[PDB]
Amino acid sequence: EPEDYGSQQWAAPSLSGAASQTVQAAYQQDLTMLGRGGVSKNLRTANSL
Amino acid sequence: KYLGMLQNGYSDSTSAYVDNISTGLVVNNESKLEAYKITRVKTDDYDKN
Repeated sequence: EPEDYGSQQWAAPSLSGAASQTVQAAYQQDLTMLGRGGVSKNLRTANSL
Repeated sequence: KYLGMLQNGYSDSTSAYVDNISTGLVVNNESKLEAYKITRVKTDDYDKN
C-alpha cells in the first residue's frame, strides 16, 4: 500500500478564494482545451496559481 | 519528529514547521554543504491570528 503524498503540499486557501469563479472558469477552460483541442499554451501551470 | 520538514523550494506558503525545519545548503565560504535545523515554540496567543 502507498502513503499520503499531497497532504503536505497543499496551501490552505481562503474560503472566498477557493470559491472564486475565476479559478473554476480557468480550470474548466483548460480541461475543455485538453479534451477537444490539445493546444498547450502556457505549458507549465505555475502551481502558485 | 527528529528532522521536521526539509526545505527545498516548495509552494509559496506551504508552512515550514512540523514543528521543526531542517535542510542543507552550500556554504558561501567554500564548496561544502552544511545542514541547519531550527525549532520554534509558540507563545503569547499564537493560535488567535
